[PDB]
Amino acid sequence: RNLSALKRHRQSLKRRLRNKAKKSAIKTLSKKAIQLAQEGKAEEALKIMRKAESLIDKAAKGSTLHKNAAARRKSRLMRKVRQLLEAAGAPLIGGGLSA
Amino acid sequence: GRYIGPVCRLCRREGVKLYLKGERCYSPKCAMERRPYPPGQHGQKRARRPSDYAVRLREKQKLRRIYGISERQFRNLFEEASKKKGVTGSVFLGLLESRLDNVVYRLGFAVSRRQARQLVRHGHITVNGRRVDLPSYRVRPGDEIAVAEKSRNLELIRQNLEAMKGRKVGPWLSLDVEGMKGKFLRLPDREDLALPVNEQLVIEFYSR
Amino acid sequence: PKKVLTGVVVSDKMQKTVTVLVERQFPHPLYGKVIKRSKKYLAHDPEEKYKLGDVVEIIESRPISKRKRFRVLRLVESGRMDLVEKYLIRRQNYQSLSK
Amino acid sequence: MVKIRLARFGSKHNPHYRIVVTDARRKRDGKYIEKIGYYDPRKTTPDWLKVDVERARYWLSVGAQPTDTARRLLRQAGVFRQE
RNA sequence: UGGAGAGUCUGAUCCUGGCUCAGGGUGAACGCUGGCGGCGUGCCUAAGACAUGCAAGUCGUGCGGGCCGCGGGGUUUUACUCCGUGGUCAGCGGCGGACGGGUGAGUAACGCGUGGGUGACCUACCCGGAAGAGGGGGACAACCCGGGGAAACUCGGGCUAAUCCCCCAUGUGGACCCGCCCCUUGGGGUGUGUCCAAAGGGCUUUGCCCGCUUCCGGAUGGGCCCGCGUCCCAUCAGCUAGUUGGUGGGGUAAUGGCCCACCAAGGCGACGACGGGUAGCCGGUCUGAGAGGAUGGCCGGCCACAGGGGCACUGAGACACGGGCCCCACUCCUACGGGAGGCAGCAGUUAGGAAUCUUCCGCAAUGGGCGCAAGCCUGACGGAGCGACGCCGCUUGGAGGAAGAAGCCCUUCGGGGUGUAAACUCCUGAACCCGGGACGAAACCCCCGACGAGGGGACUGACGGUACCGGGGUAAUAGCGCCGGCCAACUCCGUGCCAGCAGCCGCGGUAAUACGGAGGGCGCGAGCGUUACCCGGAUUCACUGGGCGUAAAGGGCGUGUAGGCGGCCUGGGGCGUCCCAUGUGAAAGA
Ligand SMILES: [Mg+2]
Ligand SMILES: [Mg+2]
Ligand SMILES: [Mg+2]
Ligand SMILES: [Mg+2]
Ligand SMILES: [Mg+2]
Ligand SMILES: [Mg+2]
Ligand SMILES: [Mg+2]
Ligand SMILES: [Mg+2]
Ligand SMILES: [Mg+2]
Ligand SMILES: [Mg+2]
Ligand SMILES: [Mg+2]
Ligand SMILES: [Mg+2]
Ligand SMILES: [Mg+2]
Ligand SMILES: [Mg+2]
Ligand SMILES: [Mg+2]
Ligand SMILES: [Mg+2]
Ligand SMILES: [Mg+2]
Ligand SMILES: [Mg+2]
Ligand SMILES: [Mg+2]
Ligand SMILES: [Mg+2]
Ligand SMILES: [Mg+2]
Ligand SMILES: [Mg+2]
Ligand SMILES: [Mg+2]
Ligand SMILES: [Mg+2]
Ligand SMILES: [Mg+2]
Ligand SMILES: [Mg+2]
Ligand SMILES: [Mg+2]
Ligand SMILES: [Mg+2]
Ligand SMILES: [Mg+2]
Ligand SMILES: [Mg+2]
Ligand SMILES: [Mg+2]
Ligand SMILES: [Mg+2]
Ligand SMILES: [Mg+2]
Ligand SMILES: [Mg+2]
Ligand SMILES: [Mg+2]
Ligand SMILES: [Mg+2]
Ligand SMILES: [Mg+2]
Ligand SMILES: [Mg+2]
Ligand SMILES: [Mg+2]
Ligand SMILES: [Mg+2]
Ligand SMILES: [Mg+2]
Ligand SMILES: [Mg+2]
Ligand SMILES: [Mg+2]
Ligand SMILES: [Mg+2]
Ligand SMILES: [Mg+2]
Ligand SMILES: [Mg+2]
Ligand SMILES: [Mg+2]
Ligand SMILES: [Mg+2]
Ligand SMILES: [Mg+2]
Ligand SMILES: [Mg+2]
Ligand SMILES: [Mg+2]
Ligand SMILES: [Mg+2]
Ligand SMILES: [Mg+2]
Ligand SMILES: [Mg+2]
Ligand SMILES: [Mg+2]
Ligand SMILES: [Mg+2]
Ligand SMILES: [Mg+2]
Ligand SMILES: [Mg+2]
Ligand SMILES: [Mg+2]
Ligand SMILES: [Mg+2]
Ligand SMILES: [Mg+2]
Ligand SMILES: [Mg+2]
Ligand SMILES: [Mg+2]
Ligand SMILES: [Mg+2]
Ligand SMILES: [Mg+2]
Ligand SMILES: [Mg+2]
Ligand SMILES: [Mg+2]
Ligand SMILES: [Mg+2]
Ligand SMILES: [Mg+2]
Ligand SMILES: [Mg+2]
Ligand SMILES: [Mg+2]
Ligand SMILES: [Mg+2]
Ligand SMILES: [Mg+2]
Ligand SMILES: [Mg+2]
Ligand SMILES: [Mg+2]
Ligand SMILES: [Mg+2]
Ligand SMILES: [Mg+2]
Ligand SMILES: [Mg+2]
Ligand SMILES: [Mg+2]
Ligand SMILES: [Mg+2]
Ligand SMILES: [Mg+2]
Ligand SMILES: [Mg+2]
Ligand SMILES: [Mg+2]
Ligand SMILES: [Mg+2]
Ligand SMILES: [Mg+2]
Ligand SMILES: [Mg+2]
Ligand SMILES: [Mg+2]
Ligand SMILES: [Mg+2]
Ligand SMILES: [Mg+2]
Ligand SMILES: [Mg+2]
Ligand SMILES: [Mg+2]
Ligand SMILES: [Mg+2]
Ligand SMILES: [Mg+2]
Ligand SMILES: [Mg+2]
Ligand SMILES: [Mg+2]
Ligand SMILES: [Mg+2]
Ligand SMILES: [Mg+2]
Ligand SMILES: [Mg+2]
Ligand SMILES: [Mg+2]
Ligand SMILES: [Mg+2]
Ligand SMILES: [Mg+2]
Ligand SMILES: [Mg+2]
Ligand SMILES: [Mg+2]
Ligand SMILES: [Mg+2]
Ligand SMILES: [Mg+2]
Ligand SMILES: [Mg+2]
Ligand SMILES: [Mg+2]
Ligand SMILES: [Mg+2]
Ligand SMILES: [Mg+2]
Ligand SMILES: [Mg+2]
Ligand SMILES: [Zn+2]
Repeated sequence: RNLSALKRHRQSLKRRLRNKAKKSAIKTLSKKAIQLAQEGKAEEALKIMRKAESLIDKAAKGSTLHKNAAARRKSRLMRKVRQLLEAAGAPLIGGGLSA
Repeated sequence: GRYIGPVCRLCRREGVKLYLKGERCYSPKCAMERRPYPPGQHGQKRARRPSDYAVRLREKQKLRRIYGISERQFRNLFEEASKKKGVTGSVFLGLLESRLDNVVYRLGFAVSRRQARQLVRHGHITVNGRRVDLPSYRVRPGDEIAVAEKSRNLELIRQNLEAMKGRKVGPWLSLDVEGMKGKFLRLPDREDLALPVNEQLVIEFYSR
Repeated sequence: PKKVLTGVVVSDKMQKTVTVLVERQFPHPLYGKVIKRSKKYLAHDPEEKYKLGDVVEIIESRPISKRKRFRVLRLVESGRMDLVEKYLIRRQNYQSLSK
Repeated sequence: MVKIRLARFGSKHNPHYRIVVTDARRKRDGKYIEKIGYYDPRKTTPDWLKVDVERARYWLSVGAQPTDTARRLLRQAGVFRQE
């Protein structure tokens, strides 16, 4: 018995906690941004959106989201905050988005 | 292991002289002299009109026993001729004639087929400089069939070649009698064989 | 090549979708007479353009739904309801031959 | 990674190889991309090695990796000679 | 280049008609018998259960240590402590455990075959090209301390390194929103805005090797989609609730009722839906004149499964045979609280079964993983072992030898047969002995040359002292079926509807060529017969290629739905049809 391929499993549970953590931030930031887009705060929503995006691409850097998955979440996020900003638009910061 | 036993009995059972005994199938002892009826207790009884199957059977046996071959190699050679281009009937005969043992006999190296088979088996035969101990080896045209110089001084070879002096050889063969050489010039034609056998009957024995 | 078939729209009753019936002629592999088989495709109609009885080309397309892999290329022949009548009648015979 | 190697097609005690382009992950006697040569190691015939250099050079421009022995036999047929 | 029929219904006939046989095949098994070698092949049943051993690791040129040992230092001595080095152990980290090996259970399905789509996508390592690597910060093992448990193991506290992790920067470039251009399904370009890079190690240490980062392309492997084809039952006729479609959303690499909410009421079926039975599919294989039937073992390609069922994690890739969690059944340990397992991997065991092998050698070759390399692992593989299981080659002697011994068998008692067969004469020389003795092996590596081309050189065997060669050399296994017709081979005696033979037709109730033995003969021969199964004959499911007055078969009659089929002329089209080119039709097999 006792293969030391078991080492692999020990590392699995390491990376599981790495991946799982960054995603949880992503979601918790993404929602946050949208919550202010719906609530018409433009500057704060865009400020948070830039941090969301940064966290997304940073998770693409490694083995969490590596593919165009990160680009998926970005796309959906920018669409949602722009459209939610369409209610009394006033895009104050205008940082994250294009003119 | 081929048929091994009394042979001049099959001389009788076929009704034709079978020279498998070599000599003494010539001297009036062959038992085809003054005993042309088949063997057994009922040999001298009046034989019944054979069935159409009986005819093709006795013709195939008449050929098979002549070349001294198991049924297995016999049929595999036949099916080989059935596939090859040309007349199945004569192609088969050319193939049987191409057996190294048969060539040896045919070149007058051996008194008989069987003797030719033993001579091949014991490696006394050269082919293009190489020893070949398989009686089944297919001779090609242009192959030199010699006698191993090891055995050239043996008294059986000098015995047979002594009587081969001035004896004529088949039109598809030629031999040098002093150096104990020989050559397979080409495949024999139907007319090149005096075989008392109807090939069509044999072909017709395998259609069933 | 994307496969392209020509058939007759036998169903209007969906939204943004039409059923196309496509005949097909081929010699029987053993008995050799020419037999006529036919298959129904669910084709995508984004503009609700094509109506019942239309004879339309249908093109192999990126999957739209379960059971929808074709889109309506163009209109061949407008509104010959005799085809639809053969299909409807044949459907209608099945109410017999049960009990 | 695509590789250039040998595939054994002789019989027992009689090996004959087929210099072959295949994915490293397939069986050695399994499905390959292209047969680009044969190798007879007992050298039974006058021609016991054939290569078609200019095809091997193709598969090397795209990064097939030859075995140590494949490279031995390729070099012998002059695949790498650049003069 | 290819096509044979026969027996059996009648007193006899012709026809119809089933049954039977001759042929070929097999992962075979059974009986008698059994000499050698080569190449193939070998659990078809319980996808039943498994003792034992091996079957996937590797890298010290990513990093820090523990234990055991040696040497050299700072000191007058000790204590303490610094550097070098050897062996070993794991740990942290990277690449590989998704290949390769096994099975045929599930599956009638885009599962497979075949031809395509992907403007709906992914692809580690490999190849080509562009560009870059600046600075800072942190943690968990190992280690040390402590606790619980019988054990498996487990919990807590503290220190620490890195090619582990994170923040800043730099923006070749890439990603996202929006706009514009060209394309046309989410393809390419562009603008503003936002977001995103990295790691070191080694020496022959000034330069180079192994790595690292972003991007484009290539190559390879793959996902998903579609047309067509894919067994039996209609004594299965109706099926369907995410079910069919829509809008939006979630998810994924990616389309998609894949999932979710809401809306519409749809979708499928006699061209066989739904249900039941059966089953991996193919390249092929077998048979057949072919059309066809049968089949999918070994080998190659695809799929599915890993005790049964579900599930996700890590990852380029798995929902993972030798990884994880849970439920169930079973075996084992158990301090009764709780634990450990998973040969359909190689051998091997047991069960079942008519039946299926060695607990073999080897890393020498080929191939695969890790490694700068040296090298390590590889029951993949290469070989050997067993089994007439198949195919093939080969031996049990050759030549002379009596108008013909003995024995046996028959007889008209004259003789006939076994039979040139034996004896016996001569010749050769399977076995076995002796010596020599391989190919498979040349690269990796070293040296010259620049670690390139090129040249040069060195180590490297399981099989195996086997193959093979040379010398010497002995007459040295034969069996099994059959002899009434089909079907090649006949007499004697024994037995008397007995004992029994038998594929079919039939033999035997005192003269049996059919039973049993013998003599003899026919057929094959290291085999020969038998049983089972497949095709053939069978034109006996009739496309090729049959029929229905009396032989089996016209619906009791009509009307008519679907479907099938369609008179003469002309014109368009060109769907079927025919022609040309072209891509495809893997390798093997043929
Ligand atoms: Mg490891
Ligand atoms: Mg939260
Ligand atoms: Mg993932
Ligand atoms: Mg012929
Ligand atoms: Mg001639
Ligand atoms: Mg025939
Ligand atoms: Mg509509
Ligand atoms: Mg849809
Ligand atoms: Mg209905
Ligand atoms: Mg593969
Ligand atoms: Mg050259
Ligand atoms: Mg013709
Ligand atoms: Mg009759
Ligand atoms: Mg009658
Ligand atoms: Mg009668
Ligand atoms: Mg009949
Ligand atoms: Mg036949
Ligand atoms: Mg048979
Ligand atoms: Mg025995
Ligand atoms: Mg063998
Ligand atoms: Mg099995
Ligand atoms: Mg089978
Ligand atoms: Mg061992
Ligand atoms: Mg000291
Ligand atoms: Mg030193
Ligand atoms: Mg050490
Ligand atoms: Mg150490
Ligand atoms: Mg270690
Ligand atoms: Mg595993
Ligand atoms: Mg596999
Ligand atoms: Mg299989
Ligand atoms: Mg079913
Ligand atoms: Mg299908
Ligand atoms: Mg398909
Ligand atoms: Mg395909
Ligand atoms: Mg640090
Ligand atoms: Mg620290
Ligand atoms: Mg640990
Ligand atoms: Mg701690
Ligand atoms: Mg701790
Ligand atoms: Mg990193
Ligand atoms: Mg730029
Ligand atoms: Mg920009
Ligand atoms: Mg940055
Ligand atoms: Mg750093
Ligand atoms: Mg592709
Ligand atoms: Mg959708
Ligand atoms: Mg994934
Ligand atoms: Mg719903
Ligand atoms: Mg249909
Ligand atoms: Mg099954
Ligand atoms: Mg054939
Ligand atoms: Mg036929
Ligand atoms: Mg089948
Ligand atoms: Mg089939
Ligand atoms: Mg098997
Ligand atoms: Mg299962
Ligand atoms: Mg399971
Ligand atoms: Mg990986
Ligand atoms: Mg699993
Ligand atoms: Mg699986
Ligand atoms: Mg296992
Ligand atoms: Mg108990
Ligand atoms: Mg048993
Ligand atoms: Mg074996
Ligand atoms: Mg040994
Ligand atoms: Mg090896
Ligand atoms: Mg190797
Ligand atoms: Mg390497
Ligand atoms: Mg090991
Ligand atoms: Mg093997
Ligand atoms: Mg036996
Ligand atoms: Mg004799
Ligand atoms: Mg002598
Ligand atoms: Mg060698
Ligand atoms: Mg050599
Ligand atoms: Mg140098
Ligand atoms: Mg060189
Ligand atoms: Mg080596
Ligand atoms: Mg040796
Ligand atoms: Mg010798
Ligand atoms: Mg002698
Ligand atoms: Mg004797
Ligand atoms: Mg017969
Ligand atoms: Mg007869
Ligand atoms: Mg009998
Ligand atoms: Mg009596
Ligand atoms: Mg009597
Ligand atoms: Mg009587
Ligand atoms: Mg008798
Ligand atoms: Mg009988
Ligand atoms: Mg008898
Ligand atoms: Mg007898
Ligand atoms: Mg034999
Ligand atoms: Mg047999
Ligand atoms: Mg039959
Ligand atoms: Mg038929
Ligand atoms: Mg019938
Ligand atoms: Mg029948
Ligand atoms: Mg009839
Ligand atoms: Mg009647
Ligand atoms: Mg009648
Ligand atoms: Mg009537
Ligand atoms: Mg009637
Ligand atoms: Mg007409
Ligand atoms: Mg019509
Ligand atoms: Mg016309
Ligand atoms: Mg046309
Ligand atoms: Mg063509
Ligand atoms: Mg081919
Ligand atoms: Zn004679």
